[PDB]
Amino acid sequence: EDIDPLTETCVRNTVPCRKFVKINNSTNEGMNVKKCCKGFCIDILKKLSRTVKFTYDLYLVTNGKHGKKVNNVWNGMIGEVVYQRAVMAVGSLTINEERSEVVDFSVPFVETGISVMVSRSNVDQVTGLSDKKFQRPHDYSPPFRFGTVPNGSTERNIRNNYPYMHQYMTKFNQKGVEDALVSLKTGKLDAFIYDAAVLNYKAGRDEGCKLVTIGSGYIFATTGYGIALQKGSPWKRQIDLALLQFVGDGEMEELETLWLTGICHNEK
Amino acid sequence: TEKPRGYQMSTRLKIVTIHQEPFVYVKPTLSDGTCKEEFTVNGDPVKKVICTGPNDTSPGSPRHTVPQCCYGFCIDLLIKLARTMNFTYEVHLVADGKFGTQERVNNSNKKEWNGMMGELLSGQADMIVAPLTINNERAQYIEFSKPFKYQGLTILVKKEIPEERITGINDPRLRNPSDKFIYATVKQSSVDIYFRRQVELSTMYRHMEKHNYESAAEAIQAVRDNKLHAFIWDSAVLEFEASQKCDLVTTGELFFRSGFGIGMRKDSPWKQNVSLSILKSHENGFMEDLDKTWVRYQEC
Amino acid sequence: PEERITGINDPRLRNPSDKF
Repeated sequence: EDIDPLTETCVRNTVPCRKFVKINNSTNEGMNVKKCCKGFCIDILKKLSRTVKFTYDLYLVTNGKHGKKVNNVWNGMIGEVVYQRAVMAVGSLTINEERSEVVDFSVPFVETGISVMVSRSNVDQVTGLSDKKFQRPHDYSPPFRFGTVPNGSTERNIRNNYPYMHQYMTKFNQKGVEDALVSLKTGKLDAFIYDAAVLNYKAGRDEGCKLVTIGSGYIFATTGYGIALQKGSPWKRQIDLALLQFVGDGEMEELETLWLTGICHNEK
Repeated sequence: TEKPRGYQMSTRLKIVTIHQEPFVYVKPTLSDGTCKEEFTVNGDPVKKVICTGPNDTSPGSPRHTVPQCCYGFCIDLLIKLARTMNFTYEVHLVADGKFGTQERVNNSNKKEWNGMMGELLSGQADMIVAPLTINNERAQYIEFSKPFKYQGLTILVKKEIPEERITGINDPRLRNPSDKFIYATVKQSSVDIYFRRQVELSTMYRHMEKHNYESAAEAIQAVRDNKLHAFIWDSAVLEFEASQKCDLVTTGELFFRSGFGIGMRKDSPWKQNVSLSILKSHENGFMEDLDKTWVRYQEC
Repeated sequence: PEERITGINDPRLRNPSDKF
């Protein structure tokens, strides 16, 4: 968000996060604007910082989004931590073996995984991951649309598992998460594969709940989120035990109920 | 001439575990002493290991460490882990049976990790593989690996033949103390830690405190005999037991949702390799298949 | 079919919507 004109420091319900903004495109004018932002992970960060008494001057990532081993050099938050440029990478980060091999992780707190986003235009629709249809879809009806994005997490797993589905899915590539949803609503897209948690959140507060995920709470590649940490950093045990205590005492559940709640979802 | 080293790693791990109905089956060996009659529904070898546990489950007896026959989900996972690494397993069952909590030694005041944890704090230790839970107190003493299956609690109440069963623990009928049916915790472990964690549960502790049993089967048979209709345990075991015995239906929400884990001792070399292996097997999808071919079909 | 809204305690009244 941006600082409101009235008492222009920030709203009393969030934390200032500095960021890098480039004026226009050609001009590399790096006016490091001061703005304040909220969400989910920041709440856990505040709670953790209260119980571990450490200060922080956090900044957004500049080049690229998420992380990828592009030409043996990583961009995004992974590139920062792998270069010892910024301890902690709090955000929606998926646990992966290559990621774990490169940079240490902590234990998860919120579970998620691969989910299938196919709904009824007007008995489960597909209910199959290694199904008959999406294993050789060329010679079965007109080909279905795939929701996928370059430099992600699900696409790499699908490619290394069976590239043929990835080979066809390279035909359809989206730019933004809302772009794929808009195309699906407009009819240009039919199926979307992405992280389970974000798809669940989007479908929960959908306007009218016209779209329902393919499976009734079924996941394929169950793997929770986490926070990246510098290899050998003297923070692992403290933060790990702290958030284990947090999940034990039910603060995470309360925060999920307050935040991770849909519009209709179960209200049917 | 070469200087030796204090490193051999001994490649001779000896794992402990716990009997579990859907996870680690136990049964006495055949009259021949060698297990036989191995066949799956789909058609495949049934791998079973010769585990050595005391057959005298009752406290106080001529403890007979007879060679029993055992298998199950954790055994398959252990076999796969032994295959991906290179060692030999000498698995033997638990001597005591309790899941292991923190308890002061009797006739004293010092605190020791009784039950399962004692072995890991003793010579046996090694690479315990079992439906262990992840808790703050447990994680303080020893170290864990990444979970392989997430399961909440999902309290089970015996299904009736008009249904006003409690929806959520905070239900005023359940939250406030009652006297019709009494809550059961079974052996006071892996749940007692959370119950002592929250004082709100300590408000209603008395019912669960003075009526919890000492074994999983005892609580199951008490529920089946209508001694009580209240049972709080791991989600996976409850779901499988409700499925196989398609007479009772588990109704509950997902509260205290934490996955299982693989136990370990202090600082041992296998930790990083085994964590990488389990994560890779999870990414490979092999976990999904071995879950499929073992526990996805039970009666209904 | 329509339900009585339980004030702000109603989650629907908790989350504003364009039609509300």
